[PDB]
Amino acid sequence: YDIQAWKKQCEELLNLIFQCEDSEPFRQPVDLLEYPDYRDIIDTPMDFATVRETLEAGNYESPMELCKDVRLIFSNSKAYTPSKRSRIYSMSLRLSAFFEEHISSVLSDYKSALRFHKR
Ligand SMILES: COCCNC(=O)N1CCN(C(=O)c2ccco2)CC1
Repeated sequence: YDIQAWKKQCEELLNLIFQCEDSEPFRQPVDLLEYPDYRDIIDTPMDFATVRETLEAGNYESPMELCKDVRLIFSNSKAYTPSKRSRIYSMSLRLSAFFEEHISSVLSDYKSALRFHKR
């Protein structure tokens, strides 16, 4: 029933993601000097440092909003990859499974707590 607990839970999950080698490609913005066409394909860049800064700034209201931005990291990788067997895309899929496994209880607890609050 703690409707604020999602924020520390998301901080801790981001800490786990940053320790994970599969987050290597996703920790900071794509450099257009390395990938000159990146913004020709990707409309809305996202990375985990941006997600963490948004959280720490107090600019997420709910864990659903954070989840939308994290999912955008993964959909950007799927859109940019020239192969479904690329190194970086393959890393994105494992990291996505990890994130979804861990965010499930954060979303459930928040939605439960908020329903209780509004009862
Ligand atoms: C060390 O990380 C530097 C920042 N990241 C980065 O440059 N990226 C990450 C996003 N990305 C892809 O998802 C992708 C799919 C297939 C090839 O790349 C493009 C490359």
